[PDB]
Amino acid sequence: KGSLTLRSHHKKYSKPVLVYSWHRDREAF
Amino acid sequence: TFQQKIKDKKESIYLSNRRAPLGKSHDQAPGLPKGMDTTNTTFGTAVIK
Amino acid sequence: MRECISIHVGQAGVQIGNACWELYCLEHGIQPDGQMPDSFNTFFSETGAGKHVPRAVFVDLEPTVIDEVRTGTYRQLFHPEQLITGKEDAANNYARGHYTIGKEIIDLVLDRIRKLADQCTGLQGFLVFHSFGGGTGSGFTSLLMERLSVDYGKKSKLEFSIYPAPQVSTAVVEPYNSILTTHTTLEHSDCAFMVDNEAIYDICRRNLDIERPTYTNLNRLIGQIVSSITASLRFDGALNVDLTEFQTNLVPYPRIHFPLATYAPVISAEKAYHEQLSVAEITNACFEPANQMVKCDPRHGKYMACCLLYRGDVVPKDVNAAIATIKTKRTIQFVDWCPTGFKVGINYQPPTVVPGGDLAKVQRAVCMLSNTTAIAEAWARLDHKFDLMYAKRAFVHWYVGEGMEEGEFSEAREDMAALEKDYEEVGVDS
Amino acid sequence: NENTYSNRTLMGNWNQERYDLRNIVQPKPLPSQFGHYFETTYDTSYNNKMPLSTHRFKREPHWFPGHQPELDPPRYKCTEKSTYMNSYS
Amino acid sequence: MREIVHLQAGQCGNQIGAKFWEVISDEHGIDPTGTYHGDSDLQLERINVYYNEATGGKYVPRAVLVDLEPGTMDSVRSGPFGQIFRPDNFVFGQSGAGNNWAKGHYTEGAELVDSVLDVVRKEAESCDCLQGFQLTHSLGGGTGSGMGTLLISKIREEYPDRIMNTFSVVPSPKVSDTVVEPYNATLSVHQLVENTDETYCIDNEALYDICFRTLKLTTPTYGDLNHLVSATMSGVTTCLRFPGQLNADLRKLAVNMVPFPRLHFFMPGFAPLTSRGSQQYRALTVPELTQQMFDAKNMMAACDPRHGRYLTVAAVFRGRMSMKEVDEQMLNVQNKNSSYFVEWIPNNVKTAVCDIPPRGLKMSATFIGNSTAIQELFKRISEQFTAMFRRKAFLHWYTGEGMDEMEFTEAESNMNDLVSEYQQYQ
Amino acid sequence: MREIVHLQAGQCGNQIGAKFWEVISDEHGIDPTGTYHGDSDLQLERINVYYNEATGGKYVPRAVLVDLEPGTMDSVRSGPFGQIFRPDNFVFGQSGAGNNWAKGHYTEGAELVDSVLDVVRKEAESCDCLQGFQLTHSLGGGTGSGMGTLLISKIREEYPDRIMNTFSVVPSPKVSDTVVEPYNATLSVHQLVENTDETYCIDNEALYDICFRTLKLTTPTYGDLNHLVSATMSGVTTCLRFPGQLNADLRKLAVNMVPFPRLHFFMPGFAPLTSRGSQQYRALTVPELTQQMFDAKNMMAACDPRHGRYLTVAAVFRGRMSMKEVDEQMLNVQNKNSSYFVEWIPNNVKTAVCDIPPRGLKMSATFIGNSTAIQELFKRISEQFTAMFRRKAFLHWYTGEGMDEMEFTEAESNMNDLVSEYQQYQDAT
Ligand SMILES: Nc1nc2c(ncn2[C@@H]2O[C@H](COP(=O)(O)OP(=O)(O)OP(=O)(O)O)[C@@H](O)[C@H]2O)c(=O)[nH]1
Ligand SMILES: Nc1nc2c(ncn2[C@@H]2O[C@H](COP(=O)(O)OP(=O)(O)O)[C@@H](O)[C@H]2O)c(=O)[nH]1
Ligand SMILES: Nc1nc2c(ncn2[C@@H]2O[C@H](COP(=O)(O)OP(=O)(O)O)[C@@H](O)[C@H]2O)c(=O)[nH]1
Ligand SMILES: [Mg+2]
Repeated sequence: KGSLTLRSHHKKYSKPVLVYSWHRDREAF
Repeated sequence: TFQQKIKDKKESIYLSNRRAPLGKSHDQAPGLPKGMDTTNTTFGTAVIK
Repeated sequence: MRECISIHVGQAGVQIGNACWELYCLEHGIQPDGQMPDSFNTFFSETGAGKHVPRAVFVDLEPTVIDEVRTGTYRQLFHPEQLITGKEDAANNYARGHYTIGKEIIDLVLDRIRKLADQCTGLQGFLVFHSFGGGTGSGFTSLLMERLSVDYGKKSKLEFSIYPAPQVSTAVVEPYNSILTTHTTLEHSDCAFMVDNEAIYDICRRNLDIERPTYTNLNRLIGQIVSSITASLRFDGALNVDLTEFQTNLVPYPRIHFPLATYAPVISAEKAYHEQLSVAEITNACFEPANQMVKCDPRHGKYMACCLLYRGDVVPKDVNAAIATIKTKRTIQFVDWCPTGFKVGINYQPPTVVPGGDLAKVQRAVCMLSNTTAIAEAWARLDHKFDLMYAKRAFVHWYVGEGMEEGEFSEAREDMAALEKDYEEVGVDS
Repeated sequence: NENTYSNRTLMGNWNQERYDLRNIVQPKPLPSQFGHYFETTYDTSYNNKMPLSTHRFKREPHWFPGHQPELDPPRYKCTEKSTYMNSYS
Repeated sequence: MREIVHLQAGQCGNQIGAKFWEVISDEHGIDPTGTYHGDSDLQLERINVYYNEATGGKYVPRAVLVDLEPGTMDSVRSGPFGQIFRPDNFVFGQSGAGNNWAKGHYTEGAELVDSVLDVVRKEAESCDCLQGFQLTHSLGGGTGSGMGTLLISKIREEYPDRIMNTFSVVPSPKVSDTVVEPYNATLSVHQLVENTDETYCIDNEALYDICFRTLKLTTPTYGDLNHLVSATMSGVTTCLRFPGQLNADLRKLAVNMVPFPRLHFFMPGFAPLTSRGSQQYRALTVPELTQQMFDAKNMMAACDPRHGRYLTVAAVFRGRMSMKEVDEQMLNVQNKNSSYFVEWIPNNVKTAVCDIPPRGLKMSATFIGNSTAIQELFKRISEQFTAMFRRKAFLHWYTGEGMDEMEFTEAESNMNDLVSEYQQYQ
Repeated sequence: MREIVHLQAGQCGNQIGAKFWEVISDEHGIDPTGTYHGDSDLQLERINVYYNEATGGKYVPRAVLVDLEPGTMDSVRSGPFGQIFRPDNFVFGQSGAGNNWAKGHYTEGAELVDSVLDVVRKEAESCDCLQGFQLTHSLGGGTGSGMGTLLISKIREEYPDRIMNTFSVVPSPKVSDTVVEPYNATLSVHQLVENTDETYCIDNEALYDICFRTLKLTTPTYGDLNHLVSATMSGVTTCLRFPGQLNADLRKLAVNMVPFPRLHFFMPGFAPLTSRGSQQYRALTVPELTQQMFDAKNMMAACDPRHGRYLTVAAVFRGRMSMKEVDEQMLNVQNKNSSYFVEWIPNNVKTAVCDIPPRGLKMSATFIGNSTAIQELFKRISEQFTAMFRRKAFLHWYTGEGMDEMEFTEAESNMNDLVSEYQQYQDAT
């Protein structure tokens, strides 16, 4: 099934959505 | 069948034939207004929001 | 410059190569007329008028399935003499295609190998697509691989062979023709990718939600694998692999050259856009036993060597972070003489979808070619069938009356009985 | 053993013979005089009085004796394209 | 490219062959005149299997019609399709055997095979790659069982490395259409088992059951019984002339269905059969066809498969259809009916799929089956043969035509040995 | 960065959850296709709370939809916003429960939760910081009660330290719509008290009275009732996604509103409701909203505030307003209702203020109450249970499947214990 793939860790989201380490990813820009 | 139609046309004048035909009610077109198709119209109060 | 010569033998080879060579046309943007509207030179040789012709070979002993290609959409793409047809098939018999009917047509096939090698300024090796359960795909193949080894010495001989399924089946005498063809796949072969049909019947059911598939739904999943393997030769990437390169990282002993094939992700068009397909998720679907394209559980066996082939927008950091998660899993076991069992090949091009196809448009993909010890389990159930019918001497007169001795039945059982014996010797922890 | 009658008399396996092509293409007569002694409640309530025009059916191949391809929609009347001609276009 | 030569002997073989050559003239769009009137171009790419070309686009069958009595040769000629048969393909005499095996095999049927073998060797060399031979006749008759088995011995010496295939009409247990039918059944079967590779036994009571029970017909004449038989002959060779997913010719069936040289007696069946009422209400799907093939009520041989064990089974499909439901359904019938298959061989069922269903039909299938329950057919004749032989009845019709009594002794000795062979492997 | 997983169980819970997803998608500016169409940049700052990013810049909800029937699932899928959901999370059976708690919890619902917890684990273990769970259901049925509380029990079992928000439509005195409703109401509180952190009660009679008197709607359909429930639902979690002066998350509310571990049934409300006949005449001020909170007609449960005492009051305002008027007004109401609030807890009222109002209105307010007056509903449910249990009516449908008689008496004992705790802590100096 589509859930047969792993539930995984982390999700990318996008650049306007602020998540954990959004500040650290912003710091390199 | 045409002679029976003659007989029933003559026999339609009876009170019993007006009040009670077989498997039906009487004629409702005197009761309802002229020119209204009965099975197409809707009876009741419509609920509008 | 680097280029591969593909060989298709039997009815399976023609119908796998029917749904394989429609993707080589679509990946390089080559019309069915044979014209475009250096990566294409691995299979398509230029002509002065602008025409591209495939460097493949199509072999069968019956003209019933190749005549459909000759009167189909791709009647102009293939060379007229590049498709060799016999007059009578081998009819589920190993004896027919190896001794009697397979001899009169091998002179025409071997002539085209000597001709196609002449235009090749540099040849990497051969690829074979055939079936164990047939008369041509296992009988004509058995003396062709004997014949190719003498003329070309150290060339690579890869193989994509259709293994018989564990439960479902087509022919009655497939355990005989599976036994006698393994004698030639041991010393005259180099690395043999087997797939079966039940394990891909499972895939189209629970993943693509196709309740009633056919071979043309199975053949495009097999056709997806070979384009992922060859993808390093054709298109630019961060780290390319070669046909000689990934035999070294996958075959530790000359008798141990039997991997498993796995492809992920496999989801339809509707289901794909609600999910996110990360690099960690596509490399974790491959290690599940439900995505094996051979009906074997790797929990019973032990991994020996593995190779990862990547396509699309993959970053090398997340591959390292996802593989390191796998190595902390207690379920996945590796044999102690292989502390480093991973080979990583990265390619830039995302995969291409065909019109009318079942798979979806994806940005990244992965195809793992895993060598494992859980194939001796699959070879156990076939010898449980073979000696169950050989004890009563069933069907033997079909073989002896056509040209072999009856002694080839006893030795070819004794040949691969020691082959299973060698698998538990390798699996002993050092 | 059994007294075989015509098709009309509802005796034995009349239904399959009424399904046969001949008993379909036979016409149905109009209602006639002295027909009011033969009207039933089901005929008066759950039937239709429109006259029915009979139909003529063209000849098609027959493969087994019970086969009637005449009463079929215009589909699968021609030879199907194979797997190659269907998938590879 | 792979040509089938048809042989017809006797009155029964001539009457079936008129219907068999009718349905494949109907399948390829061949009119009774001889020309072609069809729609698709896949009906002519492999038509040389059954028809020879001529001038003016005329196709004529590669069939020979043989009978010692010209009574039925005026009826197969005056039929609907009686013009497409070649005038030189009729070999005949006067004195028909009259339900005697001696007259057809030693005296009257001896000088007629010289003209027949002249015709066959003329047709055999006209093929590019001859695929085999095909015959249909009756074992209970005089000409078909008398002479048609003499050709079977005669042809197999000229062309040994070919395929022999018969559709023989075995005697029924109850109808008893001939007084001396166990004599001509016993003597032919003794000669069949060493000169045949594929034997499809057809019986008249088994076809009479199907029309009454499955088809719901009240007048099943011989024009109906021959049509179900002619459907089976068409469905056997369906992958030899049409493309498909997984093809199977006459050699590929015989190599999977015959494990031992004396186990070559098959038990036919056909699949999509429904009444006149159940056409618009029944969905032609793969489960419905598989449920109907394996049932005993839709069988053309008068033997119950539930009283024996299936050695090997062949299933030959047709039409655009899905291969997964093919493999799941005949694995389920193998799994559920574990007691009706022998356990010393796995995968008793063979698969074959074409892409061309017959016109007007959606999906079709043909059931070819080896089973040890056909020994019930032979023990009935063997118990009938010794009841007449112990009183030496009717023997002067046989020993008065050059036959010794030893051919009566050996024919019971061989058929007793074959039913001793099916019993061992059960 | 704090994530809430939503679950929809039962027909009523499914429809209310679908209306909730529509309401918050309109709040965040997500069209039903799955893209973003908004004017303010504050909508996308906290979208990881309710939504997952997909491939191609689309958004999917973090909810699962479970029901034993395929009818309401097809209705939601064919509804307005049914396209945004994901098809793998549509887990459903074939055989209906028939409003049988034993069918929901023991036989038919036993085989589906093994697949339900799989997708719950998939959507939960990939989260960065799982804040808690939010389930929508109704008490009076067999599907919305049985397998609902089963999911609550198993999720509380496997995640020990989280927060659960169960929004439940409760039985009502005059608007009874099920015959076995006292039985299936009493059979679920035994699991709701033990393994749930905040249970929010909704009463259909109160919704009807609000739609008739305050709103003066002539045709108050179930769409309107579910919109009221969803608008009250989103207000308590505005503060996890929107900026404000005085932020207050779900555990903030839990600590401020749960003094004893078995008193966590809350009565909620929406505060700016008005009819458009008098919208022109009514003035929007903070004192007017403050008086609007404490109206008994506003109360969305069939309980009288006059017939009890108030333990804790919470109020979440949305919009631009000063704080001295808020503090002064919500001290003045406690002063003027001196005899009604408990004396052993001073400062009964918590106020929070957010900077973003709902779309279409200048300011709004969500009022949540924990009061001792809620014992009337439990008392009448227990009385109906005893009146049915004296003659054991409708009990063979439970006893013939695997449910014992003694669990009914155990649940009745727990109901009696709960109302005893309410009365004891109401009458204490
Ligand atoms: N998955 C898959 N398997 C195929 C396909 N075509 C053929 N096969 C395999 O081939 C087997 C059938 O035997 P064939 O390959 O046709 O036999 P053959 O190699 O042509 O040998 P002969 O028929 O004797 O000439 C089946 O069991 C299938 O597993 C295909 O398109 N896809
Ligand atoms: N099913 C079927 N059986 C037939 C047909 N014609 C004849 N028979 C059978 O064949 C038997 C007689 O064969 P016969 O004419 O004596 O063969 P011959 O002596 O070789 O000509 C009878 O028992 C019939 O039942 C037919 O068209 N269909
Ligand atoms: N507000 C609201 N309540 C509903 C709706 N549908 C059903 N209900 C309530 O649910 C109660 C019946 O619960 P029921 O649907 O039988 O539970 P289930 O069988 O588990 O789904 C009734 O008392 C109704 O008041 C709805 O669309 N909106
Ligand atoms: Mg072949």
